[PDB]
Amino acid sequence: PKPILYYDERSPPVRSCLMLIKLLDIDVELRFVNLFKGEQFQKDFLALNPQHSVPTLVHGDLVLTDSHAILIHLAEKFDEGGSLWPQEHAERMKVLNLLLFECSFLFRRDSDFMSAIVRQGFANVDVAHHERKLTEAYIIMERYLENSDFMAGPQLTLADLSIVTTLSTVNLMFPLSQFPRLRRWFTAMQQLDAYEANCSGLEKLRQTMESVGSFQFPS
Amino acid sequence: PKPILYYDERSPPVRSCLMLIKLLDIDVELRFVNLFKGEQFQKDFLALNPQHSVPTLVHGDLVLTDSHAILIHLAEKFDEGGSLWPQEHAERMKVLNLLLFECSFLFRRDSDFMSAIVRQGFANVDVAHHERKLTEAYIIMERYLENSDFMAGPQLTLADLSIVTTLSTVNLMFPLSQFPRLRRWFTAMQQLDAYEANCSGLEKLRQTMESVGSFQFPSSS
Ligand SMILES: N[C@@H](CCC(=O)N[C@@H](CS)C(=O)NCC(=O)O)C(=O)O
Ligand SMILES: N[C@@H](CCC(=O)N[C@@H](CS)C(=O)NCC(=O)O)C(=O)O
Ligand SMILES: Nc1ccc(N2CCc3sccc3C2)nc1
Ligand SMILES: Nc1ccc(N2CCc3sccc3C2)nc1
Ligand SMILES: Nc1ccc(N2CCc3sccc3C2)nc1
Ligand SMILES: Nc1ccc(N2CCc3sccc3C2)nc1
Repeated sequence: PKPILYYDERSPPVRSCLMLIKLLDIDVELRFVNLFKGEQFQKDFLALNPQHSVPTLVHGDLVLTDSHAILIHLAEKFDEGGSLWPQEHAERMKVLNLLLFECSFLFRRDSDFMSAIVRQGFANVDVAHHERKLTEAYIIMERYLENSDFMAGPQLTLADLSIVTTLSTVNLMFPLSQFPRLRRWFTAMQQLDAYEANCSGLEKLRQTMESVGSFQFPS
Repeated sequence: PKPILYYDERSPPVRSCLMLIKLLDIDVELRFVNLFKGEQFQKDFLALNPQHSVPTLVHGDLVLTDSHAILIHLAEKFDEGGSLWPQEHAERMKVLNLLLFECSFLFRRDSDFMSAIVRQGFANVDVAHHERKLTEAYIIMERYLENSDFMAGPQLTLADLSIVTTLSTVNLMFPLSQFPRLRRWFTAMQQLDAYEANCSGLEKLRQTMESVGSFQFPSSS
């Protein structure tokens, strides 16, 4: 049967999957899991995904509990022969490598910063520390873009979808003034029709964060 | 052109790659990058890998900067038809899913703990907090083993290699006794000839941590 996506659009990895789904016009059933109400700890979802995280994809008997696996799976099933998840091995490995950068480096550091806001209160966060950690991510991405026009090569791939949602989230706080290649790439991503899938969730994330913490991100 | 692996065996993800290299008898040129001396910030390596992390693999013009990419690449190049990185799509996705669990959950939480020891000092670390976080990973892995002998199924896969190295590192601090499936899995992993590639580096990590932090892990003799 058709894929089922457990989601909360405020989640950047969720938005990456939403962008792919829109890009490929994949017919998917959406099941909302409200992270703010802690619905990821509901007995049935916990049983389904012990990591209590979104996105989660159920496709037949297959249960995927990580956005990067979901991106790759959906690409291989609904974009067979496509260039998003390249056929050529070396090209595919480059995309995979960036997907892991997003998971291990960019998202980890953005998560550290955003969780700190929630836990400590906006005014009490060591912003200088997190500015350093996240600017380091900006620097790395700028380096990757000095070689290729997109993150993992000359064409749009799954890596760009994964990275742009988290990047847009980091950019709620930290400006991209000093990173021209990154800004050019980000602007190009925003021109994509699929980028609309990132829009609603990013603003709902901003709304929820700002309401909970009684603060405002810099304009 | 043979693959080149930049490594420090104290690194758990490095050890996962070392294990795979031994399992598949891959001819690789090892290049030691001493993390304790901050050699990952040397100009040439930093230029190669702006993440300044090991393992890093150079294979022709391909530069891989994450152990999970390295594992998959080496399996696809040197173990086509093998069970480590299954051909069947559903099985392959299951392995991939578990590799990402290692990266996003298990290693992240072990990293948080071990880095805290170095940055705060062993005596000052909120051990109760990290014990909760890492016990959660134990529980999850126990669940994954409910229906199979190995992490992603009945056969040893890349997922087992990635997970066991970090697992053994967590086990330096937190015991596995109360997790029957996980304990028997770990014991079985230790029986593999390839597990030797985890032994040397694991002990070196223990020795370095204990020397730097002036402490002893509870598992130490
Ligand atoms: N590496 C995972 C990260 C998943 C993740 O952290 N999801 C967050 C939303 S941004 C979540 O579900 N948090 C709920 C929780 O951890 O309890 C992926 O890419 O899917
Ligand atoms: N997700 C990465 C993690 C790599 C990693 O964190 N390596 C550590 C060794 S355990 C490192 O090189 N640290 C050096 C640094 O960050 O400066 C992978 O699986 O390869
Ligand atoms: N990773 C992640 C992303 C989003 C969320 N949300 C939306 C914003 C907030 S502020 C307090 C709780 C929540 C639930 N949680 C975790
Ligand atoms: N308890 C708790 C509640 C929310 C969070 N967040 C805030 C929103 C985002 S955006 C990317 C990561 C996160 C993590 N962390 C921990
Ligand atoms: N991830 C990671 C793994 C190992 C290392 N090492 C070996 C142990 C220690 S204790 C202080 C520095 C180092 C260098 N660093 C970072
Ligand atoms: N500055 C610094 C030096 C070492 C570390 N470590 C210690 C060894 C290990 S084993 C898994 C993760 C880590 C991280 N972190 C930060």
